[PDB]
Amino acid sequence: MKRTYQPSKRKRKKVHGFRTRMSTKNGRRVLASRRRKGRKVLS
Amino acid sequence: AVPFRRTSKAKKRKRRTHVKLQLPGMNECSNCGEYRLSHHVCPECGQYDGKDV
Amino acid sequence: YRKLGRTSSQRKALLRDLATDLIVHERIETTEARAKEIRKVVEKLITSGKKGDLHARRQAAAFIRHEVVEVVQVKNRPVYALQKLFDDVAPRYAERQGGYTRILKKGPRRGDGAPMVIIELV
Amino acid sequence: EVTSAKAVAKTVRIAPRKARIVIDLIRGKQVGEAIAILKYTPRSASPIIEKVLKSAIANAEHNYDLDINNLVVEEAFVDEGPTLKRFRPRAQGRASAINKRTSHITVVVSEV
RNA sequence: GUUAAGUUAGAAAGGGCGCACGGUGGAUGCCUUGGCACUAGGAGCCGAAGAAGGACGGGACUAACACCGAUAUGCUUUGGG
RNA sequence: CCGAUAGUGAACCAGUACCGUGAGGGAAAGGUGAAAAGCACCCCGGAAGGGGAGUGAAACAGUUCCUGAAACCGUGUGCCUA
RNA sequence: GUAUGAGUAGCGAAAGAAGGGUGAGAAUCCCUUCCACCGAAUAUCUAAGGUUUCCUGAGGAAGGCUCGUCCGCUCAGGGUU
Ligand SMILES: [Mg+2]
Ligand SMILES: [Mg+2]
Ligand SMILES: [Mg+2]
Ligand SMILES: [Mg+2]
Ligand SMILES: [Mg+2]
Ligand SMILES: [Mg+2]
Ligand SMILES: [Mg+2]
Ligand SMILES: [Mg+2]
Ligand SMILES: [Mg+2]
Ligand SMILES: [Mg+2]
Ligand SMILES: [Mg+2]
Ligand SMILES: [Mg+2]
Ligand SMILES: [Mg+2]
Ligand SMILES: [Mg+2]
Ligand SMILES: [Mg+2]
Ligand SMILES: [Mg+2]
Ligand SMILES: [Mg+2]
Ligand SMILES: [Mg+2]
Ligand SMILES: [Mg+2]
Ligand SMILES: [Mg+2]
Ligand SMILES: [Mg+2]
Ligand SMILES: [Mg+2]
Ligand SMILES: [Mg+2]
Ligand SMILES: [Mg+2]
Ligand SMILES: [Mg+2]
Ligand SMILES: [Mg+2]
Ligand SMILES: [Mg+2]
Ligand SMILES: [Mg+2]
Ligand SMILES: [Mg+2]
Ligand SMILES: [Mg+2]
Ligand SMILES: [Mg+2]
Ligand SMILES: [Mg+2]
Ligand SMILES: [Mg+2]
Ligand SMILES: [Mg+2]
Ligand SMILES: [Mg+2]
Ligand SMILES: [Zn+2]
Repeated sequence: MKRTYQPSKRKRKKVHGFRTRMSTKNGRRVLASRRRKGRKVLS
Repeated sequence: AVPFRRTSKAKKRKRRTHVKLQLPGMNECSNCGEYRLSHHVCPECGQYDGKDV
Repeated sequence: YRKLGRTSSQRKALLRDLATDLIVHERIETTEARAKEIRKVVEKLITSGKKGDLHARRQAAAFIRHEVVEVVQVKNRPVYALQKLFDDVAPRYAERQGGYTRILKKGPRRGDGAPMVIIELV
Repeated sequence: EVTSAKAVAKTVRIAPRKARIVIDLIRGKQVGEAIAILKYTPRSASPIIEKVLKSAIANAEHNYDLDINNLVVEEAFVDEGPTLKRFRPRAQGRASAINKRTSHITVVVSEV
């Protein structure tokens, strides 16, 4: 069986990365709401 | 294949009437004078039938 | 005869190992039900040593394993198990008819409660 | 003055039901005979109960000055202790509980 | 004393009820380091002189919290004690 | 107004551990004693753990340690039971 | 939180045997001989992925579907030119 999660370093950073969040009006909203909860890790 | 009612403490204790284990068949060595199993080589004095195997 | 929890191929390969250790070391350590089966195959193997024929030697050579019991400094000549059976163990029992082995009970083993014994060659 | 001595073993890693089956053999017997009984019973609780019974004998003669040749066993019981809770992965993503149970063992020896 | 007829006790492999003594478990009682709702007064912004928020570091031993930033568990000055 | 299942999710290194590719979801966990005075020393044991000795008002307060109910598990015994 | 089912199902494809050693303790740890299994692989490299699992010295509470003197586990030091 081939499962759903096939890890990759580059594919993770270029979809859910930080610089991907900061290049969108709605992406910068995700970091804004994760700072409100005071989460330890952003992106 | 699934229990219908739980088992009471009386019935659970009655069933274990025969779940005991027997007393070993030990004996007394003539030479070293301590307890020993019948038909077995004495472990400590290390002999059997007085031959010191 | 009795099986020993193993298939026909592995049973024969086990009786040949145990029967050879009892020849080489003269005192071994097996379980009770396992020592009551190499009792038969060892005495039937001393008997071939009390004949001494080439025919009997070739027949027993098909059961003994092939390992050096000890090296004799004659020039070094390793001594094999078949030579020990036909030159040393066999002449010892020239007068006794049967029963070249005795079995002595020891007590249960810690790991699995198996009943252990001592089987000697005397 | 003092007529009996005791020893306990807190939090031994054996299930109480398995150790309770060997205790019933040595209840009411002389210490010399009871030690042999635990020697020739091929259970896993024998080396533990044997090591507790000998300890109760030891401080029965060093602390209270009794006789090792005139002792019996009158009290012997096994109590429960803090169980450890684990899991075992079963089929189809489910899990099942496993209880790793401990026990307390007490032996009391006295003159007769 | 034997025979025949008859009558009645006792038992525990184990179990039930009462009591005594323990083990596990964490309720209840007492307590507060933390919260909730408001009153009076103050204040209602920070940033290209680099922000809010972080990464990595600094101790004799340093994994973590707190403090600080290669001048890194602190530097200068003015007052209190 | 609450008093540790209550009061903030968070009285304790809590938006933590854990779950999810991600947005996101999100816990459990307070109390020795007034004072560590936290059990020199002797005995059983490989150790753990015990039995004396000692500190303490209390050790049946001994590093989940104030109080310690119920379910649940045992030992002994007065009456009854094939 | 704790029971009943109950000391019941299970212990996840497979050939081991004996003799020495260490040790409080050995079917399960080390050494030796014999036997058996894979061999267009159950062999040798190297990507992705993991992120210290790698070496030495100590340890046996928990983890290892048993035992363990052992370990991809615990502790302390090292190791990537
Ligand atoms: Mg893509
Ligand atoms: Mg074949
Ligand atoms: Mg599911
Ligand atoms: Mg699955
Ligand atoms: Mg009765
Ligand atoms: Mg307040
Ligand atoms: Mg504004
Ligand atoms: Mg300027
Ligand atoms: Mg930091
Ligand atoms: Mg530090
Ligand atoms: Mg000053
Ligand atoms: Mg709460
Ligand atoms: Mg409370
Ligand atoms: Mg994740
Ligand atoms: Mg306090
Ligand atoms: Mg003590
Ligand atoms: Mg000692
Ligand atoms: Mg101690
Ligand atoms: Mg005392
Ligand atoms: Mg006093
Ligand atoms: Mg008091
Ligand atoms: Mg008092
Ligand atoms: Mg108080
Ligand atoms: Mg308490
Ligand atoms: Mg109660
Ligand atoms: Mg439970
Ligand atoms: Mg059944
Ligand atoms: Mg069945
Ligand atoms: Mg297997
Ligand atoms: Mg051996
Ligand atoms: Mg082959
Ligand atoms: Mg890599
Ligand atoms: Mg290694
Ligand atoms: Mg284990
Ligand atoms: Mg390691
Ligand atoms: Zn003897």
